[PDB]
Amino acid sequence: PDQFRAIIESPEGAGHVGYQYRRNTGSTMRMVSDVLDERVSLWDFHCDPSGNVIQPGPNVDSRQYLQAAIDYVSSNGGGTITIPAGYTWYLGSYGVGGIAGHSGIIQLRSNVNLNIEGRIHLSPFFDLKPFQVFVGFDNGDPASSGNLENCHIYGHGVVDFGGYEFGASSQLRNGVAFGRSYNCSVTGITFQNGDVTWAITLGWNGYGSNCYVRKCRFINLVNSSVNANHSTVYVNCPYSGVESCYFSMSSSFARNIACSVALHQHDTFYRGSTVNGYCRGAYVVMHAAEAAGAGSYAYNMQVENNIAVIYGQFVILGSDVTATVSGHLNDVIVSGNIVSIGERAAFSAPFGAFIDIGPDNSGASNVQDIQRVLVTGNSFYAPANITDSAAITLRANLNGCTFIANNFDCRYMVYNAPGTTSPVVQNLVWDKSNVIGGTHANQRAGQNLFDMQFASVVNSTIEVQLSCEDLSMFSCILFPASCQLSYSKITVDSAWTKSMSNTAVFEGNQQAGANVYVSYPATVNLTSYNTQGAVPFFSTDTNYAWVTSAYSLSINENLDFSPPATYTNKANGQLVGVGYNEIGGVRSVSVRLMLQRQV
Amino acid sequence: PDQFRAIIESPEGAGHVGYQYRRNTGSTMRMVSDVLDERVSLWDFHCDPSGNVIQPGPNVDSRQYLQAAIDYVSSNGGGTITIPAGYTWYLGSYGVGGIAGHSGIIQLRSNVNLNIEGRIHLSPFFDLKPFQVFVGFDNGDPASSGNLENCHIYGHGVVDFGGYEFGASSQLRNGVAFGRSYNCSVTGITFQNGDVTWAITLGWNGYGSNCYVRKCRFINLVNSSVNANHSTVYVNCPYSGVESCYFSMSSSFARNIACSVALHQHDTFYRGSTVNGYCRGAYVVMHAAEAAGAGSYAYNMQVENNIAVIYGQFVILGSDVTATVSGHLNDVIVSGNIVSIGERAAFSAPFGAFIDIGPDNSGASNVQDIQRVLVTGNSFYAPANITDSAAITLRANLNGCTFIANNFDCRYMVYNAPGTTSPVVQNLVWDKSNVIGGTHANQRAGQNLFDMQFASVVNSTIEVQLSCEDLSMFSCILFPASCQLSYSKITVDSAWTKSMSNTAVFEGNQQAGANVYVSYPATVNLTSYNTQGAVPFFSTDTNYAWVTSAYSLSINENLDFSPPATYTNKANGQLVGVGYNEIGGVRSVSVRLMLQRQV
Amino acid sequence: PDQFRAIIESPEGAGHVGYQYRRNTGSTMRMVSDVLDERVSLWDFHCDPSGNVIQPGPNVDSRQYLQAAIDYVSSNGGGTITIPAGYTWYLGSYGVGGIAGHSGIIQLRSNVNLNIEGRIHLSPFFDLKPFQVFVGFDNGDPASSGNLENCHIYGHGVVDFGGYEFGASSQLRNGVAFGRSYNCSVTGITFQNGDVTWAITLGWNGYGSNCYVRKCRFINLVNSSVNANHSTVYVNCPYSGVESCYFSMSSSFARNIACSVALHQHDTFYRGSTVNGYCRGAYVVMHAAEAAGAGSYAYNMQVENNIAVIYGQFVILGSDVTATVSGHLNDVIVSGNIVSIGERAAFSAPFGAFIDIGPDNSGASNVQDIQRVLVTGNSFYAPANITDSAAITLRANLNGCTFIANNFDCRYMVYNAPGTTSPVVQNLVWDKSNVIGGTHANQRAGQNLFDMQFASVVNSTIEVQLSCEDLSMFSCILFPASCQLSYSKITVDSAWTKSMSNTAVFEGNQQAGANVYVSYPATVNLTSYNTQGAVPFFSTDTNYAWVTSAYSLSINENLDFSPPATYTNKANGQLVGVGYNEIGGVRSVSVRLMLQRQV
Ligand code: NA
Ligand code: NA
Ligand code: NA
Ligand code: NA
Ligand code: NA
Ligand code: NA
Repeated sequence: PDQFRAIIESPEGAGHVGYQYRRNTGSTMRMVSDVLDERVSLWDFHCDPSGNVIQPGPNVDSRQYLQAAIDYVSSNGGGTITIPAGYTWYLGSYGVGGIAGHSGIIQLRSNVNLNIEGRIHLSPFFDLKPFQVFVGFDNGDPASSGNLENCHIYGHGVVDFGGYEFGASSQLRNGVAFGRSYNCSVTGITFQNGDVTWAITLGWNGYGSNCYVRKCRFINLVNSSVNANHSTVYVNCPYSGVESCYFSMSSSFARNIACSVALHQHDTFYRGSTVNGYCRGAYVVMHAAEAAGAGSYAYNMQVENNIAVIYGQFVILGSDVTATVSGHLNDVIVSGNIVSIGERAAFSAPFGAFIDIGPDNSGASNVQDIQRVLVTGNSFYAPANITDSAAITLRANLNGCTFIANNFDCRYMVYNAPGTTSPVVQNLVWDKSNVIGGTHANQRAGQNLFDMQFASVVNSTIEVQLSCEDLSMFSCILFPASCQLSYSKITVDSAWTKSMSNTAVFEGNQQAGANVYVSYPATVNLTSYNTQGAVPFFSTDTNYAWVTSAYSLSINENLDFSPPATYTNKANGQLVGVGYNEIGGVRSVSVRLMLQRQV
Repeated sequence: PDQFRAIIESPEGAGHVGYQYRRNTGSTMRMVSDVLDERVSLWDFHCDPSGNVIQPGPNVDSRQYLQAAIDYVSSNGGGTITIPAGYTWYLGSYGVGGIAGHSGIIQLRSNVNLNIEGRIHLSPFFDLKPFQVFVGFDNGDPASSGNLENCHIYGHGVVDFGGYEFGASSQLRNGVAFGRSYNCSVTGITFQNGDVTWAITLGWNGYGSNCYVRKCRFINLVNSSVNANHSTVYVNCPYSGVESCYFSMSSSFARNIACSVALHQHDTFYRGSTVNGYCRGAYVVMHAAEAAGAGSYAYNMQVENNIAVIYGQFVILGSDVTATVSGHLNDVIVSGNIVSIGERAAFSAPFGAFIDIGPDNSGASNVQDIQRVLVTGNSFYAPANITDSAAITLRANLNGCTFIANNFDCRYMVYNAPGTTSPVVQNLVWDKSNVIGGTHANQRAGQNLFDMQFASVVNSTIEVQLSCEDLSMFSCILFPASCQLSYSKITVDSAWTKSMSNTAVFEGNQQAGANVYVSYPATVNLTSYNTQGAVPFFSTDTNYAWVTSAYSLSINENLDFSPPATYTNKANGQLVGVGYNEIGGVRSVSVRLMLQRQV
Repeated sequence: PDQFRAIIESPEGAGHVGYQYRRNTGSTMRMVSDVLDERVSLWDFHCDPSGNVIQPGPNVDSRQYLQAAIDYVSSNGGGTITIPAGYTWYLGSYGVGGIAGHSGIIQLRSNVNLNIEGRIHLSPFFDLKPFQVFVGFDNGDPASSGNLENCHIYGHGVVDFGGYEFGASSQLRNGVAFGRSYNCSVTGITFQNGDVTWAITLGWNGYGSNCYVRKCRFINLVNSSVNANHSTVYVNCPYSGVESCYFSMSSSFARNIACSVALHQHDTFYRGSTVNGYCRGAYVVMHAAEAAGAGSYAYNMQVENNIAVIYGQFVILGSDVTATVSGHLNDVIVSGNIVSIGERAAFSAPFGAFIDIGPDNSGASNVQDIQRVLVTGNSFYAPANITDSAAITLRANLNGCTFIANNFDCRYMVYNAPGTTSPVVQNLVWDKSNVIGGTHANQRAGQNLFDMQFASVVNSTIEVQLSCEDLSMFSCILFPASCQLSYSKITVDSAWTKSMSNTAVFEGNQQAGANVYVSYPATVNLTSYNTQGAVPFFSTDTNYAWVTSAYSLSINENLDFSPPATYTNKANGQLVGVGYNEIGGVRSVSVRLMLQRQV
């Protein structure tokens, strides 16, 4: 029984000490080691070859120990490994095997969860180098990778990227690359103090399902001019999403390169999150080059109930093609978001927009197939000095987008730069229930509120309603002569428009088209015949051959006569109405009319 | 001290080994067994009568062991039992006592939580039989059952129903029947691989409170033609709800029988979820037969921010009565949802709808009391071939429903089949801010976009606004002669309507009613008197005794004369206006007019 | 080796029993005590000075033991202390040191989380006294307090305030005072059975960040007439919020004093929650006295997707000033909420409102700077008897608020009491897409639906659209003569208005202003000249010098003549139009017209 003492102090000691839960006679007779075996931590693998525990710290590379933990638990069919609180665990080398191709540090495995309670930091070994901290691929070539299933990272802990800048723009950096990922998630974790490309990526070219980021924080993850691009969470598998997250950047470079979320496959969502200091809110794009796993269509895309202060564009819609695949984007909803462009000089960052219809990465504007988008019940505000702010910058072909019950307070409502791209536009619908704010009133000299710089516009509705005066603007809406316009409805409500010289402008007289339905205010000079009694008044100009009716928006300050209340036209392009001369005499008046065509 | 060795290897050994937390002198001097007693797992009860641990597996019935665990922890005032990861735990027999009446396997108890990390599977013993895996009732008769309080099921684990079909349609199958359930929840769990009636039910005929399903997954839970009906989560207690869940079906039968969520009591919600492959999204119904615990009214019902691909109806509203109780439904909000009918043949599944006002289970349409419903900021799409798709199928009495700022792209906006039910309709409001999509343009031969096949319509608003042409439709809106119409506003905007032969149709000339307020386009033939100068034009037809004013929607291609810009009527039903003959002569013209009555 | 037995039974025994995880030869050789040291509970500190464990209960004050636990774990860099299930832990004395100034019981520390699984109760020592159960300040003076970081309270447990009433109204009571709090949260916990001021407060006069309350329950937390005021969660730091919570009160006093949530700093939110029995839903206010930590502006404020039954006001907007600081409120969104005033007598609780623009605490109405607010896609209902119910009670200066696509069913749409405050109103926008319900129809004798009792109104839009008749109302909208009105648009749709004697009323003839744009129905008497043929009709009254056009809303029951379809005016204030006498004769008619000015 020296033997006994010896057994007890050995590593098998706890397997010799009996235990029965709460002294319950119906409970299993076990050994202490069995109960301790119900949980597992990094401390169970963070040892030297003699089995002595090693303390973590800035001069200890914890990577091989965490790997051994994950490998072992994997072997038993899964479990959760805790990364203990009250310690910082440094990683100091790359991983080996399948994740080496991805610059991987740690390889994730199916059914093995990590509960990160303490902090994981990157050591300076990784300064100026690429890295992907957690990698769910098992092969250098992702196309020959197996899947990562049922892997969850959660807890109150922290992944800190050590503040190192990128060494070259062509490098990639990631926190969690889940890979071909099914039922994987990240919950509760703070990712901070980096220059990276993404914090988390979900899926790989459409392969994956049911991947989620929830209640995480992403802080200061861009810090250098070297960083080519950033999207904090990249969602590349369907039935996946980001909710209730917090995203914050403080670097100037983030204002030009960083986006909070990229949704790239069907049935994906971005909800309930707060963003500050980023260039962009979310990309919603079907890339043909990423369509292998879930088809060529991004549909059922939701961006809802977010709060953002950004410097560029809130939501960016896109689709593109490759030699063998064509991407399509449809069935999108953007709702309940409250968004503002932060304080900045005009033109000092990418052009401010709530919605951008962007060209593809090669700058092409004639590849897109975006339709059935609903933008509703959102608020948007840009400070008065930011010339480059729009409800929508429509810079590439659009096959449909519907706006209802939004409140836009920025420089333009609809915009595209002239002499850039000439988008083909179908089914753009701007309902009268969109409220146009007044922050930019008096700033619009030389500018058109809806600046329709497109190749063509068809099956579209623009119902302009102002809610305060802005007599600085050139017009409420303007179509250049190069824009064709057909089968559309364009109206300008008269409220706050009485002193405007131009309300709607059709530089190619496009409002005359057979299936164009318009109404807008204009000032018209009329002259009557001399006849006492019922008497016609006629416009002095002959520009009104397209008008179906017109009615007065002016009071009559005369006693001895009245001009017609309503007008029709004549073949020569004059307006004509019947007024009344109590006393005879040729009359001459200037009257503000509502001009109507087919409405 | 042989005695000592003996004690140590006994089940009481760990109660003899001292422990003090982190060697802290101010900490409690305890024994190892005390610390191990702070947690509990199934392994502590999964033993034979000699106390030897039994390994789970396909030929071990784990049921009695889990029951013993729950019973014991219950006895101590609660706790959380872990079901360990890396194992599959099979259930192989029914439970006994109070849950036998409910085909129960395991009986839940108050304050005893289950942390399901591994997998629970059903053994073939249950093939072709009913079952309810977890049951919170303590009595065969639910009316004499006590309550289940503070019971939470959570973790990353799985409940797998083993793929067995129902044996007969009259059978029921459930995952979690919480019973008369207060402060109970299911979080994180995957329910899969079944033919069941429900995965989870919350409450019992209104008794319960604060029950929630969050972040769960429900996959492939209908698989046979035998299954009579399915609702994945049935919410039958108030102050309860489903959020951020995922629901997926792949069976053809699911497309005809399955609904994701049923909300059956007040202050219930269904939010932030994704649905694919189901017939229906949510039932929102006050059943009089289920009104004992929380009253006869379902109010404060929320369906928001969901994503769905379904084959039948997205939200189904209802209420019914019994001999002693009348159910009422009011104060409902349906918002922010993006929903589509999946690819399918017309008529191949239940009639496609965003909203359905359904008859009761016996098919009665004259019992319902549904009002104060708001449907707003939703998107809906059905593929062009699906004739059987509507924004709303109004098949039973309706006391109110309001639509604002939605985007509906399907075959019908408002529909009910003729010669079926004749609903009595009050307070149906279709605001002008609803955008009508164009996917079904050219498919509407013989059909009315708003097909008002009701007994009567009162206090209703239908403001039709098209956003593209569809000249295939018979009319935009049609009331048959059997539909009474009063104290209502019906308008058709002229945009895209110029070539339509019929815009609004009142087969019983209902637009003449004293408190009917209408406007719509029509083509009218007029003839003038020969008089030079101001001259009247009169309609050749006498169908316009109800018109209060009309105005031109046509240009005047003549020089020598103009027709009136505006018209009123005369007792004989002619229109009359004053135009102008520059030169005398009887004129005859066909003009497109906006007809107005009291607007 | 008596020595060995002795060591083993000592507190260091477990540090002598070897363990190696799952017998894995590559795992660390540790001792049992090392694995037990990975977790910590209250039981590790709940002992007498001899180290004997003390059982909790009503006659044990657990406070010093919990404090020792938190202090010790703090010393190691953090961790999570469990408060065990199956026990109730009573607190019975105040804490000492820095939290004594705040009436603190327990002092929270950074990185130390509490997992509350059992119940924490207050002992009667605290009856009639102030208390703040958990306090994150480390100093009596909060301005000299350090921060509380990374502190999370979570679990399925309960904080029960023991039902004690306040002893005096000047006392404060709190559950969790996080203090200057950064990355702190409360999840899953039930707070119940009290008379307190707040359950949880986040931040201190703007200092803090990333504080959240989620999935908590707050039940019956006001119970006496002594309680001065209550806000269940007070959010006083930015980037912070409340989601998916449940709030319930049953006391009469709660209906007059209690609010569920107070949002007091920028980038804060209140979402997805259910409220019942409270006076108020949420305060959204920038208090100048609380602007030290995060600036003078509350912006990015979100209240969305809540469900509420309240007795007073749902959302209350405010801002105020101090001698050195001016508070501002802007960029607010209120969306998707479904709210009702519970059953109560008129005037029996604070005035019912969806939105209230409230004066400051000293009652001043001329300090506020509230603008860029969007209220959209909400539902509101008050029972027909509650005279004191409004969509918005506008009781203090307003610099902007926009309403779109809401459904309001209550007594008033816009209200302020006369002869109280005279608010200055700018940029109030009431879009036509707001649906006005009919519950209060026939109850509005002597009342104006939009009762514009303000000093002035500018840059505002009120588009009234009824959806049923209410001939009991005095008018749809009324401006008293003391209200100036300019640069505004005020319209009343004619639907359901044909029998109204007054539609819009301008008691000071304000609709004549140069930049006022109006339209509304009126009945007008006209008389014609005797001339056969085209013939003028003139109004008998001369009140129409402001009218720019008018058109008929009446049918013509005559054969021998027709009145004009449209009218203009003359300098003397008569209307004039040209009709037609088939046969000559002076005509005299009463016609319902739409009067238009500049629209
Ligand atoms: Na759309
Ligand atoms: Na062109
Ligand atoms: Na309604
Ligand atoms: Na009928
Ligand atoms: Na606004
Ligand atoms: Na005044």
